[PDB]
Amino acid sequence: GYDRALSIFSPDGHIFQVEYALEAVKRGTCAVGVKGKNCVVLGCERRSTLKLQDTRITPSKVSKIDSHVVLSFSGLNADSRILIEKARVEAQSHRLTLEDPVTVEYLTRYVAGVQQRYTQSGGVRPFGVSTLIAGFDPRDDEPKLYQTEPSGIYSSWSAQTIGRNSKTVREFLEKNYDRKEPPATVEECVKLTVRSLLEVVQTGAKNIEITVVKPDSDIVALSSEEINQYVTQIEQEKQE
Amino acid sequence: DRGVSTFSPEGRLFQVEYSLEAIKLGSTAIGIATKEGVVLGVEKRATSPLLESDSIEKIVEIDRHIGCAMSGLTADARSMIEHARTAAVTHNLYYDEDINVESLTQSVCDLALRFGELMSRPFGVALLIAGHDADDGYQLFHAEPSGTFYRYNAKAIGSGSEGAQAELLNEWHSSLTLKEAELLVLKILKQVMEEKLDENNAQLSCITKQDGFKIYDNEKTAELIKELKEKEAAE
Amino acid sequence: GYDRHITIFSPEGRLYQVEYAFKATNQTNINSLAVRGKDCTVVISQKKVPDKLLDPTTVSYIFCISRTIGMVVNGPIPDARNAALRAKAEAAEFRYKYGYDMPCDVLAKRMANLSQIYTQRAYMRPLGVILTFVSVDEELGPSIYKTDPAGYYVGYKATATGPKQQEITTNLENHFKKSKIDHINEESWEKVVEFAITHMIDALGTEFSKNDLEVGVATKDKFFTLSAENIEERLVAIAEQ
Amino acid sequence: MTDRYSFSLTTFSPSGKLGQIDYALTAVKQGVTSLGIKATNGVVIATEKKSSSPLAMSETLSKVSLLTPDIGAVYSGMGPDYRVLVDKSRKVAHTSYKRIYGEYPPTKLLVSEVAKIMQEATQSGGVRPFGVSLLIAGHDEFNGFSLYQVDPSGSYFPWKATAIGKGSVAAKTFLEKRWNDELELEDAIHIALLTLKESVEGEFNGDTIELAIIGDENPDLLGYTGIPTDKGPRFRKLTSQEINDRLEAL
Amino acid sequence: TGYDLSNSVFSPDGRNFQVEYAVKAVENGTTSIGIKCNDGVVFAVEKLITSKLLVPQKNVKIQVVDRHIGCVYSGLIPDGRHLVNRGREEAASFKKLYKTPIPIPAFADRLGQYVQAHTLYNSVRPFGVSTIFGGVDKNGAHLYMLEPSGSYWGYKGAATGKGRQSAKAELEKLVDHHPEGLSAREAVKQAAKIIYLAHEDNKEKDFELEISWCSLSETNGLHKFVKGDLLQEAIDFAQKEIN
Amino acid sequence: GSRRYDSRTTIFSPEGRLYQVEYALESISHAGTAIGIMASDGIVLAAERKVTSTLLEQDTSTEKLYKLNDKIAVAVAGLTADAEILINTARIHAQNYLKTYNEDIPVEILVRRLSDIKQGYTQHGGLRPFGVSFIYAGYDDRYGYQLYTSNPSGNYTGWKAISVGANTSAAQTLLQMDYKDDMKVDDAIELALKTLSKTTDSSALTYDRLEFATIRKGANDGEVYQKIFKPQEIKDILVKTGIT
Amino acid sequence: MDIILGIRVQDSVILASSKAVTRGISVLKDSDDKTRQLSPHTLMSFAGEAGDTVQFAEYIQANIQLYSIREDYELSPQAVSSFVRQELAKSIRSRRPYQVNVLIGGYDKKKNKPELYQIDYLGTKVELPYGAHGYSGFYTFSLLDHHYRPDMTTEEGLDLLKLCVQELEKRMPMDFKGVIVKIVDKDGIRQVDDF
Amino acid sequence: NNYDGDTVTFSPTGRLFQVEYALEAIKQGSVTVGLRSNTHAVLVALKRNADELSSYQKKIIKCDEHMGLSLAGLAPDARVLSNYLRQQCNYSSLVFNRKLAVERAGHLLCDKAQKNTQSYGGRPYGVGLLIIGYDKSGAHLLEFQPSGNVTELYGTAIGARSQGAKTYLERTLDTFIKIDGNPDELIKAGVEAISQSLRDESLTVDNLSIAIVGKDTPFTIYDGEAVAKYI
Amino acid sequence: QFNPYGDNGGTILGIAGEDFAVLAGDTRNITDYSINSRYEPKVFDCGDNIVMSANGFAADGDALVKRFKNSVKWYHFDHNDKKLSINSAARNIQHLLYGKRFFPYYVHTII
Ligand SMILES: [Cl-]
Repeated sequence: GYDRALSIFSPDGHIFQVEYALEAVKRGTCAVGVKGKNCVVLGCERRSTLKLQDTRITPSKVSKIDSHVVLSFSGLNADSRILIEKARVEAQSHRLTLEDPVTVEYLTRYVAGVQQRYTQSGGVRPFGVSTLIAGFDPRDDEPKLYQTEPSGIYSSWSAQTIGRNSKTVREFLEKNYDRKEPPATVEECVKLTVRSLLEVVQTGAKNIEITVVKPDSDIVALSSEEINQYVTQIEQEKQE
Repeated sequence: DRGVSTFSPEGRLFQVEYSLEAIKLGSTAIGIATKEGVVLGVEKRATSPLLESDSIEKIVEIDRHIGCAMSGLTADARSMIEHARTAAVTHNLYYDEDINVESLTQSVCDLALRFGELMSRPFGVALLIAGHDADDGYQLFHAEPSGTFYRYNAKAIGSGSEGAQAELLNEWHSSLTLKEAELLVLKILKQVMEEKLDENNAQLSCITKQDGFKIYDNEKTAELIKELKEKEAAE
Repeated sequence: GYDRHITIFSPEGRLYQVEYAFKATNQTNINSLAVRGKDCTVVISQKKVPDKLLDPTTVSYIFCISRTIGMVVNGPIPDARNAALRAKAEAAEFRYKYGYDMPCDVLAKRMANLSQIYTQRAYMRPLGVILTFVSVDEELGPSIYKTDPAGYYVGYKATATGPKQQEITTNLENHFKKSKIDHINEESWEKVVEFAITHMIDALGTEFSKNDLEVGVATKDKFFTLSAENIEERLVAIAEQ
Repeated sequence: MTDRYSFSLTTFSPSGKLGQIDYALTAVKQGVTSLGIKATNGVVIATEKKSSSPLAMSETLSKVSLLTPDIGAVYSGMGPDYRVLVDKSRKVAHTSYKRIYGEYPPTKLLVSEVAKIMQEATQSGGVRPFGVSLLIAGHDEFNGFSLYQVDPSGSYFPWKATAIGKGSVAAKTFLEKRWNDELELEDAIHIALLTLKESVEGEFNGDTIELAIIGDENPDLLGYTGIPTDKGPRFRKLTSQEINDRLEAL
Repeated sequence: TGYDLSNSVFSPDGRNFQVEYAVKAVENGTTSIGIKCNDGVVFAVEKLITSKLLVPQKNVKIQVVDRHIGCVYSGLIPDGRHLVNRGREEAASFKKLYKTPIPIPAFADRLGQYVQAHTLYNSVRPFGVSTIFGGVDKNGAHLYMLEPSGSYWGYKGAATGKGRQSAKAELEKLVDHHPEGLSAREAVKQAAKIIYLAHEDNKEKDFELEISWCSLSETNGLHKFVKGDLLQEAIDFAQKEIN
Repeated sequence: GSRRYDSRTTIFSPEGRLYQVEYALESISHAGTAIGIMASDGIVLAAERKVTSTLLEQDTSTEKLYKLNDKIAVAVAGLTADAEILINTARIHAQNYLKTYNEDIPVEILVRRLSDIKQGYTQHGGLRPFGVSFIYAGYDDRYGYQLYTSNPSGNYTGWKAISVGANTSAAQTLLQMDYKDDMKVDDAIELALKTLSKTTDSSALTYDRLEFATIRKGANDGEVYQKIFKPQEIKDILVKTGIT
Repeated sequence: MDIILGIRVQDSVILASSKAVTRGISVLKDSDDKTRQLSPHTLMSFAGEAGDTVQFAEYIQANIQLYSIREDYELSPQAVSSFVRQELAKSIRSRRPYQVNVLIGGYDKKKNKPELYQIDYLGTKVELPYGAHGYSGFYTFSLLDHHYRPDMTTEEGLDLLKLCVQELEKRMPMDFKGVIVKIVDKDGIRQVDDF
Repeated sequence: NNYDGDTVTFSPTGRLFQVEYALEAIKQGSVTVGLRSNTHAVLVALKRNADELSSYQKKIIKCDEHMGLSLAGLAPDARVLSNYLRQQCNYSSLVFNRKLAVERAGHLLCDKAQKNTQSYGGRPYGVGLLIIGYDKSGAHLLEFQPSGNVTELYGTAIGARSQGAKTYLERTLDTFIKIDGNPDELIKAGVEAISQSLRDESLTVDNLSIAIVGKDTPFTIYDGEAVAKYI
Repeated sequence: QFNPYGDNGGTILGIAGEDFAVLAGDTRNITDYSINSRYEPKVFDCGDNIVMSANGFAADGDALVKRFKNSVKWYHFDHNDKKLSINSAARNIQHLLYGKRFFPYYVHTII
């Protein structure tokens, strides 16, 4: 079998294949996560270079791993499917053996572990994907939001963004997100998430996707018109 | 290109030497061994204020009598920790006893040189392994990706290590109390860290014979930081 | 330019490692010749023992593959013995599986196929040898089949191999143009060996003693090599007319 | 030891070219000309027996090969590569078809199997592509007579008539002027001999030309009588004398 | 160029340069020889005394295979040991299936094919030794010499290592002056002389002589080391000839 | 050893791109153009054969349009031999699903499976990727008529109208101009042929240079029919739409 | 375990399963639920060898839940039953086969029809208006053959089921400690808590 | 140069550079001495610390009751090779009820090291070993190189500055070989030998490591205050 | 049919005192009604102040004692010459025995 060490150290102590995988993430469409007091919102950018697209059937950017946890990503689309499938299988395996659904931290730790493994195994390249994993632990009302990257490191975030122009939207979030008082309602959280994407997106039309996750497996994706109403209200307050 | 297991003209393995450079870029970790216990402390180094810092886990329990702190590519440490935990538990299963701290360290270090064309590269992380056993008392070890491990009275690893080690050279003596060691780790971490040290960007832990391995609360560490500030202002 | 190191195509559709294996074939500086009689097939080869410390009885490039099949090799002795051992193993296995002696042309095809694989698979190098197989086949009669590092093979009325193969080939061509038959019209193998040695002397322009030659003879149901004294008797008969 | 070449030796270059396949096609271009023509009641395939030495017995080297009783093959390019492909093609006709369905494969499907083998030598680890192009002629009950070309990439195409190798460009133009959908087998053989004469330098006779047909069933070549449904092979290699007879009416 | 960077690659000459480089390691080694006598074979080797701290007679170089074959080599000593280990496996499997001890020509090809196999791939390195070996079987005495390429022939006398040219010349004199043959006891004496004479190419350090033999009359066709009085007698004969 | 000759087919560039995937896409841009158009009452697949000959046996020839099952077909752009390897795997996957669940495989599940196979060759194994892009035309009872595309990276997307192969930039602009949501199959047939007629590198678009297929519920009642057009039928539809 | 029954009426499928678990000499439990929900509108009851029953049922449940998440879609009862049949047909030629018999009761939301499938440990599948495993059918089928109508209400189905259980309690030698009854219809799965 | 990329490549002069580079790792290692009489065999080793807070790296490893070694170079490689020796000593005792001869132990170490010098993918061992033992033919001392070369000696030294100790032993050869039935005097000779390799630093109580095996003496290692008697 | 087991007889006895312990056994070895040996030691000093006897099928008994003595040796190698305590030895012997759960050592062991 093909055993070639593709991920190796360089004289300055860098693993370039892992670092180049991060450059693939930089190219991917922007993804953002914001947790309120009783919810988490995942926002995603859709590049409008592709019209004549069939939006009914085209792969959506946010994926349910279980009924209570969701995963979004920035980077190689094909690579992300492999991580999503593995995470979904592990979620069902956990329910089968522990008789309890995965915690958000456990699912994050698993996906991050798979990513790390692909950085020191022979004959494989690292995933060109960073992920945002959000949801609620079983029988818990505390919001959870984690981030993973190609190297396999992971951490928890009050709010975070990944992908192209994520430096700009992180700038916005760092001055607009208060830890002592997070977005108290679904409305406030969605509004802050749409606002953060409007710093980068272009037209607020079919370019912004929004998914809201609440406790006890309550997950819903907002439609074009619902998001369009947030887009309308934000700019009418801005004209002042 | 060239083999992953190649020797340099000086008789050193290229990949091992390069992984040591990655560890130099890692956040600082410090350990101090006393006759009352061993203290372990780390710099958390969050990349952004929106990152919830209590999710940064650079100090980890291996068993009740053995703790561990890391510096470098911290994702690489996860399989090393998994192996260490498995080895500690397996020995207890086979022998109805605690494993020696040195034996645990040796088992972790056996993984290090298992790379080639086994894993595709060495680990990019260094570990400080601290613990207690009945035969050799309180112990602190430094485990490297070369497979070598040294025992230390005190040791610092990561980006601020050589400045910290010089400081540990002057401060350590064989009569240090546990309280004195805690303040000493805080003092030296504060010296080498970029950002100002507080209970949210630094973490303390210890291992004692009585209570075992414990990660300190942010409230407990905050008091020790206040105690440090006052005694430095006392002269 | 790693297309020259392993067996992959060059921009001209050539395999350089195969071409260089053909060049290794002439490293021993030895010439061989094969001809067919009515009842036999004869192969002769030059024998050179350049060191006095050598045991001359062990210096040989003719091999007894099976009872019926003989093989002469042009190329270095390590690769020659590699091919010899494999041919012996293949011939023995064939007899075990199919219940009859492996034909000369079938063994040639099998060794040619193995050689073809070395030209297509990168991890294996070509053998730097040309193999001339001889026998008196029970269906086809006297047979000469020759294999090379490209995996090519074909039957021959007669053939020659080595640094001076062209001189011997043309000499043989001219004889068969006169006689207008595909073989040496002679009853005994002794006279077919004499024909073979005579025409090698003519083509190379050199005289031979008993220790300068190596001879293999195939008849119905056996292949054998001649001793120095058997060759001497052959040389005496050539000189006496 | 162990084969440590587990990686592809054929890869895409910046321009999108697969170098090793292009170079294999170059080797085919240097090869001796071979052709095929399809008639209403048969198919003919032909090539030159380019003898490497006059001491060599060129009858022992078969450029036109029977794959099944109703399918034959000819090539241009590297001879040894062709020989092993004929071995693999003969075996796969049995292992992946005859041992399953109790009958020989139709021409198009055997071609498909040979094509797959050639494709894999273009992607699998530690190997180079085959340096040959094949022309495969055959007949089967439901598809009738057919003729196919297979290239080093593994691509294959059906033809009414075509040529490959050395003088293929000129030969294909010659075939375009002469071919029609009303040709009888004897007419196709006549055209094949006319076309092949243009690319041959030296001797042009039954001993230097190799020619075979896919035509009527030959009960005389079956080897047994008694089963009405078994009527014999449609593949037949023409003799040296049969070729020379048609060279007088040339 | 680049043809010499990888084993099994043919150069435009039709040469395997990696094998030719292995020969250089052989030529760098100490001198070892072999002499075929009337009813057996004698092997001798030069052992360089690098220091006084080397224990005399302890670091034995000549190796036995089965009970009737002796092996000596020049070049990389570990490579030679690896080849003898394989030879011992080949001899054991032959005797297991066929009962009779492996004939010397049969044993020669087993070593030959194994060494040749290490010239077929780039994933292995050629052997850095030339091996002189032989013994007595049912057809009499046999002496062989095997090169890094896998090439081997039978010999009347053989030599390899740094002082091979000197040794070869001495061996050629013995072949000419004794067409009828040499006795086993004579061959031991002559072997001692030739090693002492060949030591001129290694004259900086002093050396230790080591001799072994297999003879039908003297050792019952078994391989034995020359020891004690017979060794001293050969050393005295050798010292007398150099003065 | 062997490392010397390894091209390393599964590595990132400094910009975070996959060399071999990018180069395979370059190869596909020279292949004959294939077009898919989805209508309310069916799907059209139209594709151009590459510079042909008069001696090519067209009526038995297939290089562009392939049947995966009774409900799903594909149009190919790239290496035909590479495509047939993947096509046979897809045919097997469809039958595996039918055996397991006793229902025809949904279109997207088949598409995802083939796309994952393509992905694997870009991440592990050290082999070259498949130089193929597919247009999938299919029907199932969940989403109805569907069009997808996949490329050597293993990425796939859904479309109302799409092109692959040569001159996709020009083709996509022409499709984007004339496509409407309430369009019917007979209108889509015309659009596909008109688009090929304008984007082709040949002098004129004739029957012998085309492969054509429709997937219609124009099958008597509650079922779907695949129609791979014959040479004479391509000739007739060219006259009907007024191109010849 | 022991008795499992099923009946498909106009608008629902009803599954009845015994509560007893007996380990040789003693009845260890009298409240055991011999069923697993595979999807919101599909229920599977089971009986056979100890351990293998729950292991097989939970394995199937895990697989259907995995499919549901992957596709965001509920498989039809027919599709689920075919998947289960193949797993048992595979198992019967294994080193150690699953000794498990199942009934699958599902409501098809596409066709708006209840469906009942009976599958034994060999992988023998049949679609039925009513079914059973073991000796349960020997006592109950004559009653079902007489009274069953395809247009029965859920309440009428429960009443016919009560008559079947009463006949079992009369003529069966083993005490199966009553049955747990569950209904599968357009609104999902619910348990009848008084039976 | 162009021929040092892997162990499977000879240079044009017939050298193996990867093996030579592995030999270089031994020269960087701390000094260790070996010497023997007719009754006893002794190892003396200068241990190296990382700094003043650190421990001194152990140099001597026990392989059996009658055999053990000292190391210089890559310590993990010594652990692999000493583990192999422990297994081979153990196999000999379990299967044949026989203590493994020191000479045979040397042959086994040679062959294990050789395989890593002729194959692709692998690397040579980066450590040198001094093996002492007492078997059926008396006291023995062996020197192991990762080239595969194993040599039996009266005395020797490996590591940095080992040449000074080696010359001293070459002078004292006739004296220390005669120290029979006196373990303390043989160790004294070894401590005096290793002293000829010291610069700037001297032998302290946590610096010095001594091992001994003999006629009625199991292989035992002395560290700490147990070597103060010899300082 | 081949029977891999046998019975070598013998009787052993272990008694624990306040600050001492004894392990005793008879020295007779038998098969069926024959005496193999009148003195064949059955109780063994295994090092670290531990004594052991595995009574029953003597081949399995010798194998187990041999493997435990070996385990003591490797415990010293792997754990810095730490003394193997009696409780640790007992747990270790359980794993030696259960490793052949489906082809057992036909013995009754006492330490
Ligand atoms: Cl073959």
